[PDB]
Amino acid sequence: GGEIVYLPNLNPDQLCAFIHSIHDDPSQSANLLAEAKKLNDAQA
Amino acid sequence: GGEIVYLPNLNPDQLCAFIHSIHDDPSQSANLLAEAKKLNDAQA
Amino acid sequence: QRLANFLVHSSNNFGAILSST
Repeated sequence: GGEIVYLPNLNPDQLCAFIHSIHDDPSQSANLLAEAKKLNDAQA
Repeated sequence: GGEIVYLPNLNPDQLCAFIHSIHDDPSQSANLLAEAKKLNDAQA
Repeated sequence: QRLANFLVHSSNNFGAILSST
């Protein structure tokens, strides 16, 4: 809660699903944030 | 140069559109997030 | 709940940040 999670390495289509996932399950939000971060870190 | 704008008032689909427009039109990015700033402003 | 505020460094990089408190 309050950490900065940059994912500019995500491609629009992929992060699009991530955003829609946060909307669909805001409970898992942080973990979905941590999830997408795996690709962000990979393409980093 | 380059401010860090927080726009949380956007729609999930709006982010999908905006981000897609950044990677697709990176030269226009300045304008695309210009909109986003008014976008989150309108739904604030 | 917990949500992610969407911030972006205008020049090249868009990111996220969580927000609850």
